Amino acid sequence: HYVDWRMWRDVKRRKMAYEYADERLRINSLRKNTILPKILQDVADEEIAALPRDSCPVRIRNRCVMTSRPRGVKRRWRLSRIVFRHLADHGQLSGIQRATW
Amino acid sequence: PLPVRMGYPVKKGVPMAKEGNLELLKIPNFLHLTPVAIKKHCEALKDFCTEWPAALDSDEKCEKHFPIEIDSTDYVSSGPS
Amino acid sequence: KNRAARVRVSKGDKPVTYEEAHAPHYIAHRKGWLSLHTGNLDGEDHAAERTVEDVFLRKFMWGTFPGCLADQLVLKRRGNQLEICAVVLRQLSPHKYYFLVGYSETLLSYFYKCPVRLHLQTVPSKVVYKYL
Amino acid sequence: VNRDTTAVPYVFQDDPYLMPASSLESRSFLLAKKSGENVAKFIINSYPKYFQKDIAEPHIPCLMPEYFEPQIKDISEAALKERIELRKVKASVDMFDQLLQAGTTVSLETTNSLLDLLCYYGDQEPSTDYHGVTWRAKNNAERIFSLMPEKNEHSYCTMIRGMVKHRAYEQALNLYTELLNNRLHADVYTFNALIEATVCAINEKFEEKWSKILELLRHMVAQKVKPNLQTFNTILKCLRRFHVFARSPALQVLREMKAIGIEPSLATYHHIIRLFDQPGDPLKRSSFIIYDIMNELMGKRFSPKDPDDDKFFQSAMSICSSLRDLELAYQVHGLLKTGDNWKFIGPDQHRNFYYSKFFDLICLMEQIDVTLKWYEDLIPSAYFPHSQTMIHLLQALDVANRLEVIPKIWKDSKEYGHTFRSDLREEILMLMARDKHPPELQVAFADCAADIKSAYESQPIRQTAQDWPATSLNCIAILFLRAGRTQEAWKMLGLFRKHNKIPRSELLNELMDSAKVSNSPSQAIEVVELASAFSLPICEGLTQRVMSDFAINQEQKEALSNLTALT
Amino acid sequence: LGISIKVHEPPRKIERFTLLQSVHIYKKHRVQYEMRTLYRCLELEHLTGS
Amino acid sequence: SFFTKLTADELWKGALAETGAGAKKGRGKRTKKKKRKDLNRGQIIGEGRYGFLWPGLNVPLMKNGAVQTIAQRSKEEQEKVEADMIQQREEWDRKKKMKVKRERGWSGNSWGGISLGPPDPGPCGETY
Amino acid sequence: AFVIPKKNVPTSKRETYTEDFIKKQIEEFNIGKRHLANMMGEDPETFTQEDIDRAIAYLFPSGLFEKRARPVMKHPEQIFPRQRAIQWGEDGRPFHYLFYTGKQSYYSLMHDVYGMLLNLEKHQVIGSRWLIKEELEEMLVEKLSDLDYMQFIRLLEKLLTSQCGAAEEEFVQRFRRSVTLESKKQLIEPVQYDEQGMAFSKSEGKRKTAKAEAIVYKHGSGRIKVNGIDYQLYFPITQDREQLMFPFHFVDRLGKHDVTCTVSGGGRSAQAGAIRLAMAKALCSFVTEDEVEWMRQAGLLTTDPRVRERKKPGQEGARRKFTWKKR
Amino acid sequence: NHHTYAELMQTLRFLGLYRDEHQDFMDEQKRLKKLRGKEKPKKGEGKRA
Amino acid sequence: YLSGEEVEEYECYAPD
RNA sequence: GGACCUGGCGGUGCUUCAUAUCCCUCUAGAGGAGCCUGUUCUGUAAUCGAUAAACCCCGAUCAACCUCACCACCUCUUGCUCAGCCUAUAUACCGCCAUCUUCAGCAAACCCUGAUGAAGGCUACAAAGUAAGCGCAAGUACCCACGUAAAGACGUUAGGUCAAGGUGUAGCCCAUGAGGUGGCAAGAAAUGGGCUACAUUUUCUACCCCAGAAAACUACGAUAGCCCUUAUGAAACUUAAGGGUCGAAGGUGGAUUUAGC
Ligand SMILES: [K+]
Ligand SMILES: [K+]
Ligand SMILES: [K+]
Ligand SMILES: [K+]
Ligand SMILES: [K+]
Ligand SMILES: [K+]
Ligand SMILES: [Mg+2]
Ligand SMILES: [Mg+2]
Ligand SMILES: [Mg+2]
Ligand SMILES: [Mg+2]
Ligand SMILES: [Mg+2]
Ligand SMILES: [Mg+2]
Ligand SMILES: [Mg+2]
Ligand SMILES: [Mg+2]
Ligand SMILES: [Mg+2]
Ligand SMILES: [Mg+2]
Ligand SMILES: [Mg+2]
Ligand SMILES: [Mg+2]
Ligand SMILES: [Mg+2]
Ligand SMILES: [Mg+2]
Ligand SMILES: [Mg+2]
Ligand SMILES: [Mg+2]
Ligand SMILES: [Mg+2]
Ligand SMILES: [Mg+2]
Ligand SMILES: [Mg+2]
Ligand SMILES: [Mg+2]
Repeated sequence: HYVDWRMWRDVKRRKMAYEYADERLRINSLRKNTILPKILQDVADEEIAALPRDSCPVRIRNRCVMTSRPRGVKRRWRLSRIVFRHLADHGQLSGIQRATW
Repeated sequence: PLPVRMGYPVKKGVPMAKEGNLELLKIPNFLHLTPVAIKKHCEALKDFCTEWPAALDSDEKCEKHFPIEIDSTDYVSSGPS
Repeated sequence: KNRAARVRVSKGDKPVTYEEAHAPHYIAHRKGWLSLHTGNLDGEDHAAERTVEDVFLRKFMWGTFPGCLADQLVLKRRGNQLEICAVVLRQLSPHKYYFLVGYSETLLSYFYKCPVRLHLQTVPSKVVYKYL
Repeated sequence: VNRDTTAVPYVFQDDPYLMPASSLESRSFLLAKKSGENVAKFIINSYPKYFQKDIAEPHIPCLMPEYFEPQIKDISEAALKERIELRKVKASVDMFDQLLQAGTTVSLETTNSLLDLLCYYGDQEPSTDYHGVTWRAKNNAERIFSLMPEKNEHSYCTMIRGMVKHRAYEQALNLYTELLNNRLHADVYTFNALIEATVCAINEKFEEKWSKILELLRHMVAQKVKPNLQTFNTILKCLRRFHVFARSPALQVLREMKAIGIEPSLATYHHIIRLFDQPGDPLKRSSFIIYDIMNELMGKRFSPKDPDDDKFFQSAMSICSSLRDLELAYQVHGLLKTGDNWKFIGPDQHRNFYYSKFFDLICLMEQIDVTLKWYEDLIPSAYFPHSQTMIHLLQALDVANRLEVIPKIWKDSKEYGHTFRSDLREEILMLMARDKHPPELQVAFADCAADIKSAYESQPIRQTAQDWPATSLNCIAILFLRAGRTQEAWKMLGLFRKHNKIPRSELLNELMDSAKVSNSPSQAIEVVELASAFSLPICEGLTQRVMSDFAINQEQKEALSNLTALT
Repeated sequence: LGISIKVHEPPRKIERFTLLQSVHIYKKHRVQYEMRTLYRCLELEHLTGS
Repeated sequence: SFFTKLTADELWKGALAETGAGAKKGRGKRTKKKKRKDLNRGQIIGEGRYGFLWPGLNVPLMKNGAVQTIAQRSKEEQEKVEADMIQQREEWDRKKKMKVKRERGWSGNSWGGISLGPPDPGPCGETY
Repeated sequence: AFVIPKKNVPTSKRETYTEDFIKKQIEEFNIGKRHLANMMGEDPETFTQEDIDRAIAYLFPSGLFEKRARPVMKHPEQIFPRQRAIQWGEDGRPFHYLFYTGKQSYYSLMHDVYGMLLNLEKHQVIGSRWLIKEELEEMLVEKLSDLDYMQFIRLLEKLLTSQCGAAEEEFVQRFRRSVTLESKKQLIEPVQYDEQGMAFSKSEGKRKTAKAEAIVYKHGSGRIKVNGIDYQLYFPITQDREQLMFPFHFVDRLGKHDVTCTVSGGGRSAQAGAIRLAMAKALCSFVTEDEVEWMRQAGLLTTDPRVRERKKPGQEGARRKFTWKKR
Repeated sequence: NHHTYAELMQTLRFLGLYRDEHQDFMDEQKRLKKLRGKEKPKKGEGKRA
Repeated sequence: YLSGEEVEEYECYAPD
């Protein structure tokens, strides 16, 4: 019931990234220092690379929550420029008005 | 019971009457906070208050007896959380 | 030519309400906002969640009171209270309006986990601001 | 803040189209709103997954779905206890039988907790949203009880109380004998139920019933059981049948409560009030029972102690109307207005009865200047009036010679759902047309009579032949004449023939005075023509008046001669 | 209530942002929006916790 | 998605295509034309497929002086309701299909000779 | 007979407010006026229209920028547009002999003025302006063309040039609206005294984003302190110092006053301009009235309104456009 | 949660407590496409077999 | 047109 | 075929105009160089759309995976969905816009002229026009009444967009749908826009304007090339920052052309 299959894939990517966040955080901590032996850090590199690809947070896309538009989105409202304006131009977004100065 | 009108009038027209007036419904009115009500409300809330010590007349006197100041902030927003 | 939220001139037979007759540039000048909350103030959070809730409540009430709404909803939030103020027509029997008020208030209170109240103002007919 | 007198109760939507306009809509609008809430809860509990996202901080336990189904599917004692908390009578019995056949041990406390469930509901399922004697002879409760291996005092107590609750009075007394044969001691709650069974088991004379009860109470003292409020309240509630015989015995119970230390509640006086308020002359006794009961309760705040506490005010007001004592009614209403005592008024049916007897007593025994203050404060803010109180209000205006208010009572009557009440419209018209008044008042009475006429014409019984009473037609016509709207009066004369309603003598005489002023002979003959149809004796004498008073044309003279031929 | 109170108005904040006007292309044509945050500050002094 | 749904007016304005370069100059002709239909016409508030009977919305609130409870129509009793609505829908379509034929003029496609009725009544209560 | 669709709905037309409607609107306003006075705990008898407007702003706070769209509770006379009365009776005869002109009020006025000009023949500026067409259109309660307005004015001027008497002067003044002329004379700051008793004046100045506050002492040696610094150390650019010199030099008072000024915001040049304006305004307290008018006419007492213009979207700058791409 | 919103309002439409004008529109277009012969094929029984 | 063109009160308090 | 009317057009007349505006005049630019970026073309197994004014740092306030809609291979079939489709049609559309508009007109309902032809309807010392409504205007926003924004009707270009979303019509349903893995996106060239330059009103340092040095093959000049480190990330010859090395064209740019009161 999500807008499209692309929004559904991002929904799953956000779910998997939340599940593996702690595991990736702990493994990364081992890789992001010059204190531990390289032999231990090289093993940690392989461990974080073996995790599911969709656990990686860089693959998450901030899409419009109502239209799934991947660009032109305003993060504060999670809406595309088109959907934001439709609500803004009808006075349905509290405190938002056209700017003249 | 007020003949209040609101709305930018059309040419040779008048501001819209209160019946079915959405602009008056959009206003956060203060009809429940008339000066008569506020004064009656505060007369009942006096029993809940305590008296500030008279000895602490000035800020310099407060600093003498109470040298530590603790600042905290509370935030009132609208929503479920 | 600009199109956004502009009812276009016709033959003088199209009745428009005060809200419909004012294009977006009159927002905050001649017409106010249909929802009031703190999410869009500087330093405030959760604007996205308040916005989604407002879009749902507008669609929910449109289909819950089909053919009865005579104007846009006005949504008010104070603390955790959610007040929905609607101008409706006088066609449905009063029993059906009380059923839907009880039904809608209860269903929305459990959906959004907040005390929700619905305030209905009835009008004999849609209030006409001008004939475009 | 105080009550807003211009508004209906807060539960209703403050909108003229959605505000209740009658006592019937006052009840039905709230039931329709409650129905909507039930439909919402039915959906919430049927589809809980849609309402499981909790975004509230702090958590709101009361805005989450409820789960009425057991989640333990193993067969064991700890799984039976779950079905007992959910009050699943059948599932708990089935789970108890299977558990027993398997031979596993079920604790005593749990076996009792199963009886409390069966004995309370009578082995029947409690009502849900959607899927005579009631102590079923074939009942799981009696069976499980017999099969029970070890039985404690609590087991018998729940069996005796359940039988009495379901009206198995005779069985409960028989079981109370075994408890004594087994050297067991019952509790106060069991004794309360046995007192009810002693009175309701068999029909006997008071002296026989009054001797058994005193034996139960003495037994309660032998077993070192202390009586509670419900013990004394059950005695008084059960003595209602005997009336005069129990009047002095009932007062012995109340005096005993005070000494022992139990405090009479509102229910304790409701039962005494009902016992003394038997049909008859209340002045002999009921007068000084209610006067002493109110001096005791004066300035007392009440707390809920008995289920019948919400019936005292309805009972107390009922006697003040019977005694026709308005000072006592003010004290009863004063007690209702002290602190939070207004919450003991009762359900909507009791609230409307209390205010009906209260207001009907004000209109009767109170000055009209104050009566109209209560009328504004009580209606519609407190209750919607019955059509019989509008009449009691008009009868009060008549006695006070303030008839300029009649048009207001008609406007209010319509706003309260009495537009099409026959007894009411007839009363209003008769008072308005009873006597002549100054021209200013007479004009006002004609604006109301016109509005009443419209009500008769546009009735919702219009599908059935319109019933135009004779008095209503006579009064409405007379009011038009006295106001000078003669044109409207002359038109109405047709309705006397259409509905075959006898014209009143006064109406015919006043029509002549309107003709002699207009010097219209034809209209004057139309009057003599109408009275002639009904063969009224005044007509023959009226024909003589018409001859002299009005010039009679040859055609008119022959027309009178035609009526003279009928004579 | 007998509380000493002073009032002043901190400077308002206007947050503006720009958006494309058309659904497709026409980059040089934008719609600009703003949110105005106004402030009032009530400063109470020498009051107890109750 | 629930949030991608629109109102009936929006859907008909798009589907009908009455505003556009097609309708500006009659660039598009309409032997087959989308006709607007009001889909809320015969619909009763409270009536759904499951056949639930909500007291106070689609069935009477009180029955025999007592408040009715939530109930559901039987599978057979609901089929009749559904069939009855389809027949009522075809009856409405047939009532609109039954339109009185007007007499023709000098020819079947000619306007000449056709009566237009009496002139409209003038402002000052004038009639023709 | 046959059917043509009905042309239109009559309600889709301009409305009108009958006399009885206004009469009942005034009863509502007077009852509501007493309600509003009761709401605010004020005496209903002494409740004025200024009190009503204040109470309505409190009870119904509206931030809409256009005041005409805000809640209002005014006397119906103020709210409802003035309505022309019936122009004929029951018999249908118009009241005014110029009814059929369609402009009876305008032509009745021209008729009265033309008649006065004739009677004179048989017998024989700075503070006032002529009313505008929109004010004549209200005295007459009719709509007028632009040439209709001119012809009426040309006829009044022709009446002033004549030997008009007192009766012919009260009439013309009905159409003369006083034009209020604003005083351009510079307001003089008060002369204050410090702890030591030295007379001084204080003023302020703004240039772009720079804001300055200057204290000019009546007597001194020509010392200027800018944020506690000597002006030549604070303003190393010679043009910024020339700006400080301009006010004193123009009135021949170099080396006669001491200045201590504070300036914030803007750049070096904008700050020197703000100080120039602040010093000139304060210096006006110690010069003659004629000298203050000479400083005004030299541009020394006028706040420069020239501030940075916003950039617009779709163009490189406030005015510069993006290159029009080669075609 | 687009699932909750769609499934909640779909359930309410079947219960008769929510009128989905959009869904009603889609239902009429699908109904008139059957009478026109443009019906959805059975899975596995498409035009290509 | 020749096929045909067929596009084709009292109030009470507390009604029943 | 005759006569007339409208529109279009005229290497069509006359008069008055354009105010950053058509020409000249004023200032800084583009057109030449390198680089950044778009487009075209070519290339590739390997998207799409915009594409004279009114496309070309345009949808993108943004593509290493993801995004993604593309290609190759493999896989699934009541499938996240009471399925799905970024499949065709913007010449079926809604929605949101470009353009004239740096306009001032549009126009219902009436009235009148032309014999009741297509058509036309102004004269102020006035001769048939009255006109609601919309636009302009007014008002409001920003620092004023100024300016700048905003606004800007009807209509024109079947203008742009089915790939924002929705949707009519037609099409696919073991595939024109869904998932996974890897991969493409280069430059023989052409061209638009921008950046940095060619230096002395300059270059470097201190300072933020009273200074000392530099100043033609070790000068000015790369934000490019190459090497290294770092930041982000699971993943960086690739993306960004910094350093080292390197020290090129360029010596103020023809016809032409852009912007600014
Ligand atoms: K031509
Ligand atoms: K160049
Ligand atoms: K279009
Ligand atoms: K689309
Ligand atoms: K399509
Ligand atoms: K360039
Ligand atoms: Mg990304
Ligand atoms: Mg534009
Ligand atoms: Mg034919
Ligand atoms: Mg610039
Ligand atoms: Mg170049
Ligand atoms: Mg293309
Ligand atoms: Mg195209
Ligand atoms: Mg083009
Ligand atoms: Mg890939
Ligand atoms: Mg990719
Ligand atoms: Mg595809
Ligand atoms: Mg197009
Ligand atoms: Mg201006
Ligand atoms: Mg603009
Ligand atoms: Mg404007
Ligand atoms: Mg095209
Ligand atoms: Mg495929
Ligand atoms: Mg480099
Ligand atoms: Mg790294
Ligand atoms: Mg070098």
